[PDB]
Order: sequence, then structure tokens, then C-alpha cells
Amino acid sequence: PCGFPHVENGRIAQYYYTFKSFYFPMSIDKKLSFFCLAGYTTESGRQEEQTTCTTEGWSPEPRCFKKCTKPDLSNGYISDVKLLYKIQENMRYGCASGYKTTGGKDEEVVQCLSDGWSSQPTCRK
Amino acid sequence: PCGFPHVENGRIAQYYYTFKSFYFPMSIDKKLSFFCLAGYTTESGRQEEQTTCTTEGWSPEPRCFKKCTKPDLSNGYISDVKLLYKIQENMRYGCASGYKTTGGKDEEVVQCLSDGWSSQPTCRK
Amino acid sequence: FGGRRAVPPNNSNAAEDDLPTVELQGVVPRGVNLQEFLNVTSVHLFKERWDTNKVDHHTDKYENNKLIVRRGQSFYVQIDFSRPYDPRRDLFRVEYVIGRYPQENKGTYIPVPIVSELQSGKWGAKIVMREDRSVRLSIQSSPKCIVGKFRMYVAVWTPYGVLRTSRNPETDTYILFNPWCEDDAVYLDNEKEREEYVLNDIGVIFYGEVNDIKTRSWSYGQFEDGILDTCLYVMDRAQMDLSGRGNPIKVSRVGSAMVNAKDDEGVLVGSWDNIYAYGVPPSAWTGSVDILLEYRSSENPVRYGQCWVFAGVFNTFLRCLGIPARIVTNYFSAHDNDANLQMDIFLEEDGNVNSKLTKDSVWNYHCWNEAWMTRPDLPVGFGGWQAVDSTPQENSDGMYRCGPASVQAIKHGHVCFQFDAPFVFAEVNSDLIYITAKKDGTHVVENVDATHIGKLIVTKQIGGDGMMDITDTYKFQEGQEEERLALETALMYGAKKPLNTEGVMKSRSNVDMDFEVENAVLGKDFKLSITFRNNSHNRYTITAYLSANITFYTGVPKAEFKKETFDVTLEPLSFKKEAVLIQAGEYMGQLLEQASLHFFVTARINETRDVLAKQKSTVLTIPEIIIKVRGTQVVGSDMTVTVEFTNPLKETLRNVWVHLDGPGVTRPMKKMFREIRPNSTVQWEEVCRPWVSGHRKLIASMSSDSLRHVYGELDVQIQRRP
Amino acid sequence: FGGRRAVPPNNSNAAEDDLPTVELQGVVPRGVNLQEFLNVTSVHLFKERWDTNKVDHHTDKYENNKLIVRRGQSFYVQIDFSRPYDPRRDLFRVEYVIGRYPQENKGTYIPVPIVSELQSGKWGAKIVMREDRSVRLSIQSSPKCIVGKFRMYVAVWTPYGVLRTSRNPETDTYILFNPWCEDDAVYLDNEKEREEYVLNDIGVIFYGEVNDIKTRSWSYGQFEDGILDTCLYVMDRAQMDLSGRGNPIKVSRVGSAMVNAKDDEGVLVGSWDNIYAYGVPPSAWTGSVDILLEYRSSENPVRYGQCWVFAGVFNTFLRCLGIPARIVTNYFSAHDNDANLQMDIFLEEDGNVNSKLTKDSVWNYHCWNEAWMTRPDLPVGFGGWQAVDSTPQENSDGMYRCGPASVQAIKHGHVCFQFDAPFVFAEVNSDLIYITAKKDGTHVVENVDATHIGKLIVTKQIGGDGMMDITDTYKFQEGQEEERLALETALMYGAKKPLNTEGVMKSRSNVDMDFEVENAVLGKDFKLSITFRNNSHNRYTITAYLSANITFYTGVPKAEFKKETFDVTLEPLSFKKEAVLIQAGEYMGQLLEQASLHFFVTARINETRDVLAKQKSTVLTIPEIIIKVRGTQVVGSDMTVTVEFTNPLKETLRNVWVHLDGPGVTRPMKKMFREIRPNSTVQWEEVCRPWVSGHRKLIASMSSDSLRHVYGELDVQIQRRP
Repeated sequence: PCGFPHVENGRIAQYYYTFKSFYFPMSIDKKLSFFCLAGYTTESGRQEEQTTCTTEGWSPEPRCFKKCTKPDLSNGYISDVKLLYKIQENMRYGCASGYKTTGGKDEEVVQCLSDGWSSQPTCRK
Repeated sequence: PCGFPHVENGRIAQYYYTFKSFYFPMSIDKKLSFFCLAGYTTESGRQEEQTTCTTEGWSPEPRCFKKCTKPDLSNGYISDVKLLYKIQENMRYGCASGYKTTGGKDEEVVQCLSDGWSSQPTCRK
Repeated sequence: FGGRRAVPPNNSNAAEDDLPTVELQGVVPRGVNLQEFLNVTSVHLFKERWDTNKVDHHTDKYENNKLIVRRGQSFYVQIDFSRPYDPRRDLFRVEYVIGRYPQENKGTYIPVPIVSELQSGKWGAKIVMREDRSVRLSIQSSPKCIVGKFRMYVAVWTPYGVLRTSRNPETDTYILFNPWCEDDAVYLDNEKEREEYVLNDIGVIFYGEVNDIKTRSWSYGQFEDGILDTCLYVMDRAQMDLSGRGNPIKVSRVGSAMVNAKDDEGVLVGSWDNIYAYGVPPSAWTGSVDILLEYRSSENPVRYGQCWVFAGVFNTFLRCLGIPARIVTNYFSAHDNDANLQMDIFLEEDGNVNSKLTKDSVWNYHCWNEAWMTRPDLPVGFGGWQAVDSTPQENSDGMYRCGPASVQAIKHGHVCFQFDAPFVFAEVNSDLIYITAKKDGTHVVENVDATHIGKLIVTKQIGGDGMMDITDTYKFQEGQEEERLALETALMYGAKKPLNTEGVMKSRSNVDMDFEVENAVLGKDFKLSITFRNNSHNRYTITAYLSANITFYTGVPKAEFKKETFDVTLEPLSFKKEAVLIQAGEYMGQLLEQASLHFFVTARINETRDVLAKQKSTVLTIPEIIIKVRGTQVVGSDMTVTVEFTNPLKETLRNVWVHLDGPGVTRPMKKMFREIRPNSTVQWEEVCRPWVSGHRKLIASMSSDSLRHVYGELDVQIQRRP
Repeated sequence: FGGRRAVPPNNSNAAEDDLPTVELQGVVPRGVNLQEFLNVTSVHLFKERWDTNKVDHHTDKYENNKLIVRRGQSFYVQIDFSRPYDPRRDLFRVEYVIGRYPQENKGTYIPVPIVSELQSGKWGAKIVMREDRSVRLSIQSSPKCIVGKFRMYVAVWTPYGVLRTSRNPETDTYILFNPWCEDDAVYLDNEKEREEYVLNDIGVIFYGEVNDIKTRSWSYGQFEDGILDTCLYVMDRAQMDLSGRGNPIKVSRVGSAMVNAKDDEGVLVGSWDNIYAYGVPPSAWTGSVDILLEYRSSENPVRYGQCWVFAGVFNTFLRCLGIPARIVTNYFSAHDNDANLQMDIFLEEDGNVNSKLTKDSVWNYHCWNEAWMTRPDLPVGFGGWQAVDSTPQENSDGMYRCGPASVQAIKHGHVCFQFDAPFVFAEVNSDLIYITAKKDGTHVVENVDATHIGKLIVTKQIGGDGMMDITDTYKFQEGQEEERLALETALMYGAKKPLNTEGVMKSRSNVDMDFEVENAVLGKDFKLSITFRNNSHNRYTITAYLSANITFYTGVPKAEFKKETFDVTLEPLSFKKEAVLIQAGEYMGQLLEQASLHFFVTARINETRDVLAKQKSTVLTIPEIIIKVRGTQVVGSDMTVTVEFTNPLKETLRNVWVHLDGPGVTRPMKKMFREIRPNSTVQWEEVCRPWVSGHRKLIASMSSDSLRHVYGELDVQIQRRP
């Protein structure tokens, strides 16, 4: 049976915290809906997902990753207007003339990986 | 300044869980209400109480103590219909005919403490 | 001018507007050959009830000759142009339009884009086939689409403007909620539960008392001719904004508020006066169909309703729009609780019941609806069944319907969430308190009973007429920690216990008392037996009182038909039994409808002063109406229905109305008999021509100036027509 | 019979019952010497406004001769008996009684026990002195006590039952909410905030537009004679259950729903029609006092109201009952949002505003109340200010008032909690969307402005008439992460964004555009100046359009008074300025009330297709009314008030009404002038006899068949009378 899921940066249905000794451990193939706090997302980019009790425990694990923040870059610009970027979401930034991206390009798209940017956005010379 | 309190078995106001990095650390003399879940109670036996930020941190300490359950008393009786008792409340129990309590009397009073009843309810033959 | 709004509220589905047959745009040259561009000649909706659209949408049951489809699911249409379609230059789209002030951003004007593939969750149309002049589209509606009756147009774009089909009422399309679509907020994940809670048109309503449960059938008839239009008319009379009718929470919240009429502007006038002058007795109605059609035609509140009538009408409304719904009956319902978890009984000093102060009354049963939906306004874990009670009580808004309250919230006492959850929790979880009103004017709490309120909650079982116990869906097993955890959670979120029972303790006398009333037929004598047991080596003496009262099923008393006193000795470690014979001449002249009696037995032990208090209802059994049939039980064939009623009383019944009903078998009909002498039998015969095959039910009822709440039913197999 | 309820609902404070002057107990003998028991000869309430009871309760301001006290706090009375009271042999109690069906467990019959010490939070009476036949009591009310006008009785217990004082209307005691008592739900811990939000009777209402904030005074007058009785009458006309009137949440929820009259129920008929036939123009009212008294005397909805009129009347109601309350004005309010966080503007392909589709509007300002209370129905930390918009909005329950929504919940986006929080959140946090409605019928999101809605929120400052910015109490600093967290939390709980603003981005060109409109006096020409600035080494050509509209303050347009087109060439890094003159003759014939103008500037850059779009409002300044005073400003002395008004137009004003008001200085008065020639001036003079000392304010207003929304005020110090 699957024990009480310690959701990180997130929650399960909030009666389960009070009635914990009644509901847990759960039987295999029981499903449980969990959700992230604001500023966090599940690895799929969903705010909410079902985990399932298995012989492996809760699968997928109820882990919420933190959103990447808009970078403090200079000598350049960010095309995307938003401040926070979902996990596995990607964002485009570009150089002023006479500058080149971290990838050496005119413009570069970087992804917020499972934690942190795939590269630090910067427009070098 | 005072950090984000870890209210075990309890909660502070729900937005503080999301807006943590904005509200904390907290300046001295801010007062922060907290409350225990069902089945738990504060040191004073309240459900909701205020902490105050001090140079030493939070005070009084945000801890929630589990209510003591009515015993499955062997060979005995209890006065009360109650299932759960406040922390540092007390309970009276007594003997079937021909039996004597853990303390050897016909009746005994036990206090609910942090780890359970001050003495285990039981009547010896 | 009118500075409040740029356009009036689009809050009626019956309202329409005149879409231009041509929208010329800009400068249009002289002599433009607009007939180079496509003209639509005919549109086909494949709308026949045996055909793929209505069968796969589960809408073939509706007695309606227009296209009815469920949102979130694709359906076919064919369009015939004046010339073959040329994708390189012929741009066109279907338009769905609703109300008088349709707007695209409000979802009340819907241009359906042509697409190579239908996306999930989007309006669109796929050209699945082309054949000379004709194109066949697979259209898909949004799973969040407004529910209602849409006008359809086809519009072709040109450099010069838009050319559009004229108003064609034959193409009006009903879009309904889709329990079969995984993306719909009303999605129900079990086919048997969809078949029961949406496609079943005959309900069972449970009444009587928890020791003597009674059943009656109820025709929901949500498929009958004009009922869908009547549900739309109900929302139009609510003046519900069309952009809100896509939401099952708001549709439940407004539809339930429409069920009980305060002044005008509601479906049913609530009455419990037992007279029902200038109206129909609530216990006469056989089903929702004639109530709804009377409302639709008279445009005024129908007289009269009660809790099961309101629940029946609202269950028809929900199932007709396609929200899954069921009626549930709670036994010993603490209605009008004001979110207090305590019902007070007042006692005289000698231990008799103080009938002057005892004005709280516990309803032997109460009916409310459950509707199935997700709750995206709440946090996770509160979807599924939502309790809606269309019977008004004082809540935080006022004297109104309560809910939708999440049943999963109620079970856990999480009653901080909307709507009205503390009052529904208090309805199932209140205690009884027995209070001595002393002669010095002080009040002393004598006794508490947590077990009485909401002892059982029942609903019709899936695929049969048996009851299903659902009590454990509303509250945890009694006397366990989780019940206390739920109670404490409810007390955290504004449930109340005005009286501290903290000082109450079990009776140290170790005496116990209980009594039983045997079930009886109306007009028979019956025995009430009171038992006392002394589980102590002490001798005691006890004074005990029986008060027997005739009551409405709401527990409201009318008269104390019997009163008796006992003086009893209980000798050490013993037991004693008193018996009472109750005769027909005591109660028969006085009974109210549903023939309910309520007994208090209360006793004070002289030596220890403890009070013992118990109370029990019972409902007298009234003989059933008998239905019989003759002839070919075949669709479109004549069948003869015989309704038989035998007057059970010692008296002549007067102004006897008999009602007959049965969806797909007969329209609602009623017959008047001037008098039925005791114990004579009336018969009524009708010739009816059934139009729905399979298992069907005939339902009958009786009402009169002195007897009512009498029912009967018959299952009939109707064969398919040759 | 009546089976619905054991006793009729106790829902009117005006209703009374006749308590027996003797209640017999047992078989009372013949000729009992009842004169051995106590009989009450007189009761003194020390109810004089200068006396300790009203001073310490802060109820001495009310123009009411009866006793008024605030719940949860002690007050003195004295009882004079037929003989000295003798605790050994004499039992007596005070009874407080309210409504027609008072019951002890419902809190509407209140026996006050004589006690040794007043227990905290309990009803009780302490004998503080005895002298000869008189006992002086200190009585404490429960902090949860019902608020309303209680009857009072004194009852003496005897072996033969109860002897009770007869009905004495001199003793009727108003129990109010107590902001000063730490146990009251309305408790306010700050002295000056209690002084302002409860005891101040003159408000300030902020209007106009955010770049030219106009201000006016408003007489709340909650202490004026008969206003408290009118607030009780308002709750009686709601048929609000008396047992519910102890709750400030329910009192706010019901009273706000009572403020807007739908049908012939409610205080004010809403109108925005600019004509106001058969009624008073909403801009004519100087205060709540004459509205509430007209309602109380006519028993019918007052004609007519608007958002600030509803807010003023509801603020008077709240402060009168003692719930701390203030008006707040939001600038650029997204009203009628239906929880949608998006307002759409539609553009033609050439980038001109499509007025045909652009039917959303943003109100230049909107007013609602905040009431201060704890929220025991919600989790911890949502107490304090509760937003209550008494203006009807399409809501979770059809078209109704919104709230009380916790401001602390709104700011953090926890709109899952009741009541109506998503709609209030959307009022302040919506975005403008600019959408090209292409000629092919497709909609392309061209631009987004997250900054425009709710740019400022203001209220009257404590103890002065300056504005206090409270915007940070409703939402975090714009563009910071905490705004995104609040938005995402709101989207978790049923706020909506219909269109995904993902296919929209920073302009490719990096051209800025902005424009300024100078403020003007009504009837003057003024300059509007548009600037375009190039931040790139490219050269651009731009086509730009100005649309100038006359609008209601709700942003609903009436006429396009000016339309202009500009062709601009921007050199690399260059800028250009376009100056537009707007002439009085273009707008003066056409202005609506509040004289509001709205300008769209939009442009498309030909080389990059980017759309630039901005919109701004102005309100034309209208000269104030002049108030003057003559003679001694002493209470009870005659004072001469002169109200002067000069017609600002070049036309004859007709049917001019001037109103004058000022609580404690003058009752509401109004004067009719048949005509006022274009440049002419009128004077009105009254003699008024002020009855309140200290700083006071006179308030005046003007209205006519054309010009209205014109105001004036004067601060008058009134000296205490000798």
C-alpha cells in the first residue's frame, strides 16, 4: 500500500490532511489528485495531475518544480513579455547589433529545464 | 527577523504558503495567527492562537498537540461519552468488581500529556 | 440613451434577432456577379431519431423533431451549394447563434471554422466528404459550450461581403450537457450511472419512517414533448444570462432557486396547510410532466408543492438539460437548523414534555437532489455529487434554497466552501437536547442524543426500485474518531453548538429504557411496549410518561391524541415491561396526511433524578391502488388500463381525484368521483396507445377531502411495433 | 393547520407580542396575598445623552430619546420596588424581548440572570448598589447579541408564578454592534479608525477620472432622527430573520441586496438613462438622509440611484447599525466582467477602432463599500475589510450584489472563498485586449494592456478630506512576481482568461506611441498631443487614427464628436509630435452628465504591421456652487445660509433644482428656479438653526434639464450653546 504523499510545493485534497489515519495507506490502483502552488508546476506543465498508487508507490511522484524567472540580462532584449516561465517551456531573446547570444546567434531560444534554464541568457560580444 | 513558521499539525494563513518570499522574514512585533487541525489543539487548548515575532524568533511556539483518545479500557469503565481529550485535560476511569487500577485504587485519574496519557488506563485483577 | 450597458443583457433563449441575409462591406462595384460565389440551397442535419447523430449523442429518447446533440462531441451535417465547392476560393463557415444580442466573445455567436482536423476542446468543422454540389461536415462543439437551442446559418465570404442563409427554424439545434465526454464538467465515468442518472425517466421517492420505509414511483418524464423547451423557458423566466448557461454550477444554483415560488416567478407554490384550497394537493402529483407543462402554459406558479415535489421537478430539470441527478431522502432531517447542531426538547420539572416550549421539530424525512459535476471554483477533491435542496430555509443569503454544497465537503465538515454547506451539514448532524425548563426559569440540560438526526440516507438503486444506502457518503460511521474530526472541522468553519454539553455524563443509575411501536394498518389497533432495565444492585422507583401526538411528516404536531403515566419499581439487577394498547377511535378522527404519529416516552428516576427520554415516529400503512391492463402491449396498439381503488376508511370519501401517469405509456390523466362509500370500490378505465417500448411503468395516485398520499404502480412490457 | 413550521418566522422587529402581566403556576389559591412579593413601581435607564450610559457606549450622537447601547458592554439601570429587595426571599430578572415570536434558544427572548459578577461574554446583571426600595444594576449584553430595538420587562418569580411589568415603550433599548468591544466580530482596535468609520457622519466621494480626480461631500447622516428606525425598517422589509441580525456578515449580505431595488422591493431604483423622468436625478442627491426617509415614508423604491448613491446609502446603513464602513472608488473599473479577466477592443483591418463590435466598456470610476468584520466562516486571516458592491452585477447567482468578498482574499487571488470574490478580483485585475476583426471573420489578438484596469483605488482619509490611496491593499505592485502569483491563484479558483495571449509579443518595430489630453474647463477649447518615437535605425511610415467619443462615466459611448487621421514618417531614432485642437463647439452641444470624453489613438506601422493602441479619458471641470453663512454660528441661534450658483453655459438652464444639506446644521432642503439665463446668477437664502456643535459641513448640489452633477460645500464651525 502507498503511504501519505508528501507533496512538495503543493497539496493533495485538503481533507486528507485531517483524516490521514483513515485514508492512508491507500490500496494499489487508487488514484489521487494533487496540485501545485502558484509559481510551481508539475513536470508536464499542468497545475494539477493524478498520481496512482502502484507497487512502486505513488507514480508519477507528486513533485512540483519551481518556475524559472525572467532573466536580468543586458545588452539585449527578451521577446516574451512574461515574468515566470513554465517547466519545459521555452523563451526567445535577442541581441542588439554588435552582440551575439550565449549560443553565438542573432537570437536564441532557451528552455527552462526540469530545474533552471538550459543556458544562462546573455548577449556577449 | 522571524522565519517562516513550521506549524506541525497546523496552519498559518494560506496565502503565506504562496507569498512566502514576500512576507518572510518578518519584522519584530508582527503578530501571526495560527490554528491546529481537527484532532489537535494548541498548548492553551485553543483551536486558534496568535504568535508574536521576537528577537528570539516566534513566541509562543507554534506547536499543535494531538488529542488523547479514549482508552480501550480492559475490565473497566469511564465516566464520559468523549472520544478525544484536550492536552493537559484529565479523565476519570474505574474498575469492574474485583479489579484495581494501575494505581491500585477503585478509580484513577489520568492526564493527557504530549506523549499520551500520564498513565496507561488499565485495571489489574 | 442608457449608460448602464452598451447592449441589453442577452438573457433569453426565446428571443431572436434578424441576421442580415447579405452583409455588404465597403464599396461594392456596380454589377458584381455575387452568383459567382456559392449560394447554399439546402442543409441536412441527419436528425432522425434512428440515425447516427441522435443515437451516438444519446438524444434519440427526446420526443422532439429537431436536432439534439451533446456538447464536446462531433456530429454530421450535409450542405448543398448551388455549385461544387472549390477549396481554393470558396470560403464559408457554419454559424450558431443564440439569443437576441449574440456576441462572439460572449460565446453566443459561434463561427465554426473549417479545419483539416478537429482540435480537442475547440469549435470546428471537418470536410469528411465531397460529392458534386455537396459537402459533408463533421462539426465539433466546445465542451464548455452554452447549453440551449441555437439557430444555425451558413455564411459564405466574398471580397464584397458575406452571403448568409435566411432564418430556417428546421435547422435549430439543441446543445446539451455531455456526461459521455471526458472534457465536460458533468462527465460521468460509468455507463450504468449515466443510464440511471440521465436516461432513466422513472424515479422512486422514499418516504414514511426509518423503521417503516415507504416507496412511490415518480414520472420524471424529461423526454416528453415540450419538457426540454419548458426547461429552457424556466431559465428564460429566471432571466439567466445565456453565457452562464454553459456552467452546471450556475444552472443548478439558478434552476433550484426557480423551483420554489416566492410570490410569483417560480414553478411551485409551497404549501403544508393540509387544505390545499384552489390548488392540487402536493400528494396528488404523479410526476413532473404536468407540473412543468402547467407552468409553461399558465406562466404562473403551480399550486402546490412540497419537498419531494420540488425534488422531482428539479431532478427532471437537471436530467433534461443533461446534468446527472438523483433524489435522496434523509430520515430525521434537521431542517431549518440555521447551521445550529442542536435541537432542543423542553421538559417539565416532573419530566413531562413541555409542549409549550418545544417548538423545534425534526422532519421524519426530507428530500433533496444531488447533481453530478466538477467544482472548479473549489480546491481539488470536491467534485462529484453536489447536494442541492430546493426547499427554502434560512441560510446566509436569507430564506432560500441551499447549495450546491459538495457532499465530499459535507462528509469532512469542510463547510467553509460555497454554497450553504453548514446548513446541509447541520441537517444531517444535529443532536437532540432534552432541557428541563425549571419553575424558577433556569434551563438545565438533562440529556443529549447524537444518534437520531440523519439516521439513514437513501436513494433509488441503479437498475431497480430497491433502495441504496448512501449514508456513509454523507457522514462517517457513528461513534468513531472521524465523526468527531468532521464535527470539529465544521465547528472551525462556522457551524455552531450554542449549548455546552461538556458537563453531560452518562446516567450513574445504570438504568436504561427503550420502547417500541409495532407497525400497523390504518384503522387497526396496535401495541406500544416500554421496557426498563436496571443494571445495578440498587432498587429504584421511576415515574414515566407517554405522550402520543398526531403530526405532519415535518414533525409539526397537531394534537396530543394519547397521554398516560406509569409508576414503576425496578428491583436490584432486574427489568420490567409496560404495555399500551392504542385504538383506532383515538387517532382515526384526527390524522393528517401521511398518517404520522410521534411518541415521547420520558421518565425521571426518583432517587437519582436522572432523566431518560426517547421518541419514535410511525406511519400508518394505507392500502395500495391497483393497476391492471388488457390487450396488446404493443407500441401504437390500443391497450386498456384499469385503475381500481377501494375506500379503506369507515367513512365516505368525497371529491376523490384519481391520477394516472406513465412516461411513454400515457399522458397524465385524472378522474373525479363525487363520493366513494365505505368500503366500496371504484374502477376507472382508459384506452391508451403507448409510444415507448421496453420496460415501462404505470403510476396512479389518490387524493380526497379526507384521504390522500395513496399510490399504486404496475410494470408493463411494451413490445416494439411491427 | 400549518405543517411547514411550528411557529411563524420571527422576522420583523416592528412586530410585538403581549407578554402576560401574570403567569400562574400550579393551582393558585383564592385570594393570594401577592403584595408580599415584589412589585416594580418604576425603571430608570439613565438614558440622557449627556449621561454615562450613552457617553461610554458612544451612542450620544443619535437623535433618539430612547436608550441606545452597544452589545458586549455593560450599562446601568435602576429598579424601584414596592418594598426593599431581600435576596433570601426575592427572585427577579430583567427580560429583553424582540419580535412577535420570541424564543430563548433563538436568542430573541433574553432572561438576564442576577449574578455576583458579570461573566465575560454572558448576559448578566450585577447589583452594584441597593438603597431603600431601589436596586441599581449593571447589565452586560452578550457580544453576539442580536442588534435591534428590544422591549424590556422586569419579572419577579413567586411560588405562584411570574409577575411582570406591563408594556412600557419608554424602556425600549436599541442594542447595536460594538466596534469598541474586543469580543465583538466588528471590533476595531484603533481609536481614530473607530472615530472615522463609525462616528463620522460626513463622507467624501471621489469621481471623475484618474488624471483629474474630482471630489464631493456626502451627508451619511446616520445619527439623524429616524435613520436608525429606517435601518431597522430596511431589515424588516427584507424579512430578515431576527436571530440572523446578530451577524455582521448576514446583515451586510442582506442589506446590500436590499439597496438596489428590483421590482417594488428595495430602497433605490437604478437608472443611467440621463433623463430620469418622474424621479430625482442620481447626481442631485446630497446625502442618504432624504433617500432613506423617503423610502421609510413611501414604503416604495426611491427614484433614482447610481453606484455612488448605493454606496452612500449602504454606508449610512452600516455605520448606523455600527458596522465600520467606508466608500472606496476604483478608477477604470472592469464592471460586468463575469469573472473574465479580459476586456476586448475590436479594430478594423486598417487599425481603426471597430465601434460596431467594441461593446465592452471600462467605467471611468466605480464605487463600492468596505465593511470591517471578522470572517469566522472563512479560514484564518481573511478578516478585516470586506468588499461589498451594492451595484448589481452578473454573478454566481444571477444579477445581484457582489460580496462581502474579503479584500485580503482578493489581493492574494484566493477567490475560492465566498462571496463573489472572482468578480471583484476581475473588477480590478482585468486586461484590455485589442483584436483585429479581419474582413475574413478571423480574430487576431493584436495588443494587450495589463496596466489599465484598476489603476488607482482611493477612499476618504481619516479625519480629513484628502484622498487615501488603498490600491496596495487590493493588489500587489504591478509587474512584480507577487502579481503573477495572485493571478495564478485566481486562475486556480475560477477566474477566466478566454483568449490565450501567447500569440502576442513586444512590437517588432520598437516604436513608442503615447498621447496627452490637457484638462479643460467646460466650454473651453483644449489641445490633445500625440507623440511617436522611434527606437530603431529603421525608417517607418505609420497611419494613425484619433476617435473622440462622448461617454457616460460607465464608459458607454454616445457619439463620436471628432475623428481624425494622421500620416507619420519616423526617421531612424527620430520622434514626431502631432497637435490636435478640440473646439468647444464640437462637444458642447452633445455632452452627457459628468461631461466625460474618451479618446482612442491607434496606429498601424506600414512596414512592420505592428498595431499601437492607447485610450484615455477626461472629465470637463464645472465651477462649484458657492455657499456662505451669516450671523452667529451657535447651536440654537438662527444662522443665515446663502447658496449661490452661476450658470456656466451659453444657454438658459431650465427647471433648475438646488439642494442643500448638512447633518446637524440643516435638514435636506431643495429650491426650484424656473430658468437661469446663460450668464446669469441665482441666490437662495434660508434661515437654519444648527443643533450640532464643532466642525460641520454644508453641502449643496445643482441639477436641471441639461446641466447636472454640480456641487459645493462649506466648512462651518458651530459653537456650543450657553
